[PDB]
Amino acid sequence: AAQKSFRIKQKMAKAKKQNRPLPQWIRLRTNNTIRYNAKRRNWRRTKMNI
Amino acid sequence: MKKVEDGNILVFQVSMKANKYQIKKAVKELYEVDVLKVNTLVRPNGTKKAYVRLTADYDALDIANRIGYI
Amino acid sequence: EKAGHQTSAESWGTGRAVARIPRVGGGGTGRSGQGAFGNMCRGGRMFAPTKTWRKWNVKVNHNEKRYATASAIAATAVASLVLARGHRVEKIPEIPLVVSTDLESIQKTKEAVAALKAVGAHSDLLKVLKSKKLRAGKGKYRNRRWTQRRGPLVVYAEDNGIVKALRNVPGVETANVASLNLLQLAPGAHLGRFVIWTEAAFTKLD
Amino acid sequence: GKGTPSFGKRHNKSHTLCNRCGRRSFHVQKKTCSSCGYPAAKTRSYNWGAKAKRRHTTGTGRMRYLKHVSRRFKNGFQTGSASKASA
Amino acid sequence: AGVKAYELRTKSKEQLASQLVDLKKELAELKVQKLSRPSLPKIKTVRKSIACVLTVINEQQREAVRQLYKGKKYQPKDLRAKKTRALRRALTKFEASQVTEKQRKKQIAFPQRKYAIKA
Amino acid sequence: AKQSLDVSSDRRKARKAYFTAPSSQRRVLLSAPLSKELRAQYGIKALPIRRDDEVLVVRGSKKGQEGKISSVYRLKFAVQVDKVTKEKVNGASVPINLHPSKLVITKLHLDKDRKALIQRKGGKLE
RNA sequence: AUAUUGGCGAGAGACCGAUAGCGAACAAGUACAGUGAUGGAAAGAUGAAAAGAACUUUGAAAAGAGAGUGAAAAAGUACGUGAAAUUGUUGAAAGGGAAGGGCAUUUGAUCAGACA
RNA sequence: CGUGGAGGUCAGUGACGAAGCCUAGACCGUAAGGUCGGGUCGAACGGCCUCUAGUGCAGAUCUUGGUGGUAGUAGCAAAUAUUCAAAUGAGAACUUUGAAGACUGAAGUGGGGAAAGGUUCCACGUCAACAGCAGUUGGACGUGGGUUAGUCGAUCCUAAGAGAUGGGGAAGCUCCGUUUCAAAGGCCUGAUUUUAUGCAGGCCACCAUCGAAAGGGAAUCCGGUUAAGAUUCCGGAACCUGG
RNA sequence: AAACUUUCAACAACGGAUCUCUUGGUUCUCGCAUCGAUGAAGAACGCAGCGAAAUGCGAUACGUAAUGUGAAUUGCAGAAUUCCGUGAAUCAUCGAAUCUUUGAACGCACAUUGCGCCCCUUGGUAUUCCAGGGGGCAUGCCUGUUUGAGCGUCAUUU
Ligand SMILES: [Mg+2]
Ligand SMILES: [Mg+2]
Ligand SMILES: [Mg+2]
Ligand SMILES: [Mg+2]
Ligand SMILES: [Mg+2]
Ligand SMILES: [Mg+2]
Ligand SMILES: [Mg+2]
Ligand SMILES: [Mg+2]
Ligand SMILES: [Mg+2]
Ligand SMILES: [Mg+2]
Ligand SMILES: [Mg+2]
Ligand SMILES: [Mg+2]
Ligand SMILES: [Mg+2]
Ligand SMILES: [Mg+2]
Ligand SMILES: [Mg+2]
Ligand SMILES: [Mg+2]
Ligand SMILES: [Mg+2]
Ligand SMILES: [Mg+2]
Ligand SMILES: [Mg+2]
Ligand SMILES: [Mg+2]
Ligand SMILES: [Mg+2]
Ligand SMILES: [Mg+2]
Ligand SMILES: [Mg+2]
Ligand SMILES: [Mg+2]
Ligand SMILES: [Mg+2]
Ligand SMILES: [Mg+2]
Ligand SMILES: [Mg+2]
Ligand SMILES: [Mg+2]
Ligand SMILES: [Mg+2]
Ligand SMILES: [Mg+2]
Ligand SMILES: [Mg+2]
Ligand SMILES: [Mg+2]
Ligand SMILES: [Mg+2]
Ligand SMILES: [Mg+2]
Ligand SMILES: [Mg+2]
Ligand SMILES: [Mg+2]
Ligand SMILES: [Mg+2]
Ligand SMILES: [Mg+2]
Ligand SMILES: [Mg+2]
Ligand SMILES: [Mg+2]
Ligand SMILES: [Mg+2]
Ligand SMILES: [Mg+2]
Ligand SMILES: [Mg+2]
Ligand SMILES: [Mg+2]
Ligand SMILES: [Mg+2]
Ligand SMILES: [Mg+2]
Ligand SMILES: [Mg+2]
Ligand SMILES: [Mg+2]
Ligand SMILES: [Mg+2]
Ligand SMILES: [Mg+2]
Ligand SMILES: [Mg+2]
Ligand SMILES: [Mg+2]
Ligand SMILES: [Mg+2]
Ligand SMILES: [Mg+2]
Ligand SMILES: [Mg+2]
Ligand SMILES: [Mg+2]
Ligand SMILES: [Mg+2]
Ligand SMILES: [Mg+2]
Ligand SMILES: [Mg+2]
Ligand SMILES: [Mg+2]
Ligand SMILES: [Mg+2]
Ligand SMILES: [Mg+2]
Ligand SMILES: [Mg+2]
Ligand SMILES: [Mg+2]
Ligand SMILES: [Mg+2]
Ligand SMILES: [Mg+2]
Ligand SMILES: [Mg+2]
Ligand SMILES: [Mg+2]
Ligand SMILES: [Mg+2]
Ligand SMILES: [Mg+2]
Ligand SMILES: [Mg+2]
Ligand SMILES: [Mg+2]
Ligand SMILES: [Mg+2]
Ligand SMILES: [Mg+2]
Ligand SMILES: [Mg+2]
Ligand SMILES: [Mg+2]
Ligand SMILES: [Mg+2]
Ligand SMILES: [Mg+2]
Ligand SMILES: [Mg+2]
Ligand SMILES: [Mg+2]
Ligand SMILES: [Mg+2]
Ligand SMILES: [Mg+2]
Ligand SMILES: [Mg+2]
Ligand SMILES: [Mg+2]
Ligand SMILES: [Mg+2]
Ligand SMILES: [Mg+2]
Ligand SMILES: [Mg+2]
Ligand SMILES: [Mg+2]
Ligand SMILES: [Mg+2]
Ligand SMILES: [Mg+2]
Ligand SMILES: [Mg+2]
Ligand SMILES: [Mg+2]
Ligand SMILES: [Mg+2]
Ligand SMILES: [Mg+2]
Ligand SMILES: [Mg+2]
Ligand SMILES: [Zn+2]
Repeated sequence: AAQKSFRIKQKMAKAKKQNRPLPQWIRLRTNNTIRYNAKRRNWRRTKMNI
Repeated sequence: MKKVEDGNILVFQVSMKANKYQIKKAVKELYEVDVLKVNTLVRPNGTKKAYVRLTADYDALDIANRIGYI
Repeated sequence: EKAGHQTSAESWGTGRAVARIPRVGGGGTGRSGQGAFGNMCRGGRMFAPTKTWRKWNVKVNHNEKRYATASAIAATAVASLVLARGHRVEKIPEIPLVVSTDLESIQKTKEAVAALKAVGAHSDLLKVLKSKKLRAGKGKYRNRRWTQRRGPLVVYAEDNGIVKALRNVPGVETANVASLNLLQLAPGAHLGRFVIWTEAAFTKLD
Repeated sequence: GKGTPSFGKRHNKSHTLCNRCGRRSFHVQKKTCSSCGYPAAKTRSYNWGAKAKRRHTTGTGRMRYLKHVSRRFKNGFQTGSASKASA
Repeated sequence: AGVKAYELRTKSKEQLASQLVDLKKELAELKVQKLSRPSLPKIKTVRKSIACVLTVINEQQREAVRQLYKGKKYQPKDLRAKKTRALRRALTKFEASQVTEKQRKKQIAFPQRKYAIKA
Repeated sequence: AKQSLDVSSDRRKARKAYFTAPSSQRRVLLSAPLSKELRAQYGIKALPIRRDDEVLVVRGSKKGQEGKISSVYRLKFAVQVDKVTKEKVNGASVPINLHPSKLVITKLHLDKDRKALIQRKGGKLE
């Protein structure tokens, strides 16, 4: 780390982006069934094997 | 905006596939401006940011709210 | 037949204070450690998995098969039997009930119901209809949702309409004499179906 | 020492990412993927690893092209365009 | 709104090039706006419109080339029918209808006769 | 009784194609019978309900009430009539969802295509 | 003419009914474990309809008490029914190193039948 | 005797409440069990004659789930140490600020990097969970911002070693070989003044390629600047490579 | 006599059996024959006015073209010119396109967004250096085309 390949940075980038709470408006859609984001990740709870 | 006001610098998010050459030209062409030099980096969301410095004749601030932001 | 068995589970053997069924290996997921394969295991293979080469059909000797269909035909006269069988036939002329050959040529349902009425079916016809119930089982959601009695069995010698004309009235069944079926002559193995024979059909019998 | 104080020294990757399947199964020193076989022209798989196959066969993916072949088959592999009509 | 294809195809080559530019300036400027406005769905219809123009520019350039290759051995592979790889290498009807001198003589002399039983 | 071999009485199969029907199919599923009047008027029993139509609720609690269909909520298998609503506790107002098999159509909204449909069922119009 | 636990499209069952049935009826080959090969879950049900509780009051708040909606909140996004282990409260009893049991009767509590 | 499903039948029961569940209330049976009342409930269900089987549990250190006694119990005791006041806040042993008392004692509890993490950085908001007391605080939660180079690294080179190629083995997945029993390739300009580049010499026979962010290696410094970047921005002053 | 323990009951907890549901599974049966160098299966990264996923799609990015339908989409915002119409739609159909970075994967490499060569064209005063745009260069093999090698070898010059 701390001097990465563009491939690793890219991945890290994508992971930042996926790292937000459920967008609350979805909760309102007809038949909506998702209550929360159940794929959330925390840097000190689960490492992301690269 | 501070770079625009204080730095005579336009900041653009810019295509990843594009280099300092292509950024410079496209700013020149899309904006009728002369460019001193161009600095780039990759944001942590995987987007390219261009610190575009205009030459002493131009005033990025005008040029900023002539493209229409502020 | 791959079910229950899609694990690489081992026994842990003894010495671990724990039963000896095989167990799912690895970790990190809560499935792992768990009983495997055993018929008493959650997720196990069942004891003696059912198999398709089970014998489903059964042979009956052709002759005996006749002895039965014959017998069942014989009891379609014998009013007590018919009466005892469901079948509302107190207020019918006589038994066997034989109706004009002209019946076989009826094109139109309404005409057909009218006929059957006249010759005495009415009360049986109403017994279907008054008896539709929602199947009690789990059967109700395996393409067997409703339940109901059996109507009369209209037997003909030639189909000139009569089948299509009755095919939609609740309970009634048609048969060409030449065939004639046990399953229909004695539904549920109780003798005494209410049959209505056309003349032609009644004579072809011999 | 064979236990945890030796786990302390675990900081070097044996596998990074596989370009062909992207799986952190690219053995760096061996230069091949423990999962998919790359750069072997063939994809790695084995009849004793069914779950493995199932995890990777056709239709676990986008099927970008195969998707549409049975439509195309159904309509006899038409070429040209559809015409017109009314209301 | 949104540009319509059937109206695009009457427009000349260099009119569609210019629209595509107009639309691009358009789009560019909306994007400046979108980051002030709390929603900007107008931008949708302009970038679906650029699609349309490009489609049509590519449409007409293709059916141009498609015809000046019409009826000759050898035309760009991506104008050739797709079919299926296998279907592509199957014998042609000609190459399959093919028949030996000796065979055809025989096919002629003794062909499968229509006949019937009764009397 | 079914007689064909390309029709199925399978209840599971039926319930699936109901609930997963595409909008275009839901249009026809969502049909209302014309009013006794309009039926003579057009020689036709029923029609896929369409928005700016006029309708009488002939079943249920809002039985008797009438109005203009203001949207066809195909997503919901439901129809909303502009005039039949729920007043709340915060006195805010909310559409009640009605089922077209429980309306009766009282004035059709006519297009060329609408008339064309009525004619395809071999109907007549005034 | 024969084969077919693959693929596309169909019709079915004396089959399983959410610990069953395919591992997966759900964002399931997911989440998660492992350097890797591989391993691999749990998890369906408010109501016809959100009508998903305006308003008042106590509270820092979460909430509570009212009100209100509903056929029903003894359906309140902990939601159909809502057993058992196990728990709180209330009521009744008994208890000198376990408790529970059998035959029998006293005492308390409780109850059916039959009288005419 | 009892269960799931199947054929027949009683035109069986039922939203005027099916099923289920609860009940030291009633009744039938020696018993498996059966029937009723009341309560709870909300959409289905049973009697009889037959058919059928994934058909009856207390045990298997049985499977999965749930739950206890143990018990408010073992404990929360290494790394010298804390204290007064104010501010804030519903709330302060624990937050902020001031004071004081100490510690690490440059072989650091300082100032930076490599591997590894991947946003933890920084601001604002902020306490349901988490930080085995707490919490107004946080590496937590929400929402944003942030990583600027001709000269710093990579990129080039070669190391152990890896590894295509003409080939040779191997039924074959592939194994061997690396300049090896191979017709292995490219530079300098001349000849063109139909013209763009054929031929004219002379050479040189090196035979892939990957393999070092610590080895080799063209070149940048000081001052200033940010909430968070800086040998990268700004200022000034240089230097290298190519043209 | 309390408390405590125990038993029963009512209400209230805990927990999720049971009953009733089922867009799933299982098994049978019938019909059918269509992946890929015309770049498949698979990967990675992206794309929405407001999306983390699932589904969809590829810088023309929950879609473009065409055809049928004939008025929706809907969680909110939105368009408003789209409703007697070459016309709504997260519609159906699908014959035409777009199809990033990759993959047998093909200029060379690849723990690198690493490094060449050719052609056309544009800019910088440029056949030669730099930059932008487009188009190309894997391997075995077959037929053919052209250029060739060998005293393998025939004839023909004077
Ligand atoms: Mg750790
Ligand atoms: Mg771990
Ligand atoms: Mg200025
Ligand atoms: Mg940079
Ligand atoms: Mg087996
Ligand atoms: Mg034990
Ligand atoms: Mg199982
Ligand atoms: Mg039952
Ligand atoms: Mg029944
Ligand atoms: Mg370990
Ligand atoms: Mg190693
Ligand atoms: Mg290897
Ligand atoms: Mg390869
Ligand atoms: Mg459109
Ligand atoms: Mg071809
Ligand atoms: Mg119709
Ligand atoms: Mg409805
Ligand atoms: Mg099959
Ligand atoms: Mg069948
Ligand atoms: Mg299951
Ligand atoms: Mg079972
Ligand atoms: Mg499971
Ligand atoms: Mg479901
Ligand atoms: Mg989970
Ligand atoms: Mg329910
Ligand atoms: Mg539930
Ligand atoms: Mg519901
Ligand atoms: Mg309350
Ligand atoms: Mg009621
Ligand atoms: Mg109730
Ligand atoms: Mg309830
Ligand atoms: Mg609520
Ligand atoms: Mg409940
Ligand atoms: Mg007592
Ligand atoms: Mg006693
Ligand atoms: Mg029995
Ligand atoms: Mg039984
Ligand atoms: Mg069973
Ligand atoms: Mg009890
Ligand atoms: Mg009694
Ligand atoms: Mg009761
Ligand atoms: Mg009841
Ligand atoms: Mg119900
Ligand atoms: Mg029996
Ligand atoms: Mg059993
Ligand atoms: Mg027992
Ligand atoms: Mg037990
Ligand atoms: Mg026993
Ligand atoms: Mg047990
Ligand atoms: Mg336990
Ligand atoms: Mg305590
Ligand atoms: Mg203690
Ligand atoms: Mg201790
Ligand atoms: Mg201390
Ligand atoms: Mg302290
Ligand atoms: Mg302090
Ligand atoms: Mg000291
Ligand atoms: Mg010292
Ligand atoms: Mg410390
Ligand atoms: Mg640091
Ligand atoms: Mg980290
Ligand atoms: Mg952030
Ligand atoms: Mg911080
Ligand atoms: Mg708290
Ligand atoms: Mg923590
Ligand atoms: Mg704590
Ligand atoms: Mg706390
Ligand atoms: Mg944060
Ligand atoms: Mg350097
Ligand atoms: Mg480089
Ligand atoms: Mg080799
Ligand atoms: Mg190298
Ligand atoms: Mg180096
Ligand atoms: Mg070095
Ligand atoms: Mg400085
Ligand atoms: Mg800055
Ligand atoms: Mg710093
Ligand atoms: Mg400078
Ligand atoms: Mg120089
Ligand atoms: Mg209670
Ligand atoms: Mg059940
Ligand atoms: Mg239901
Ligand atoms: Mg099925
Ligand atoms: Mg069939
Ligand atoms: Mg594959
Ligand atoms: Mg979507
Ligand atoms: Mg939309
Ligand atoms: Mg049209
Ligand atoms: Mg579509
Ligand atoms: Mg494109
Ligand atoms: Mg390659
Ligand atoms: Mg590349
Ligand atoms: Mg190119
Ligand atoms: Mg050749
Ligand atoms: Mg030659
Ligand atoms: Zn791989």
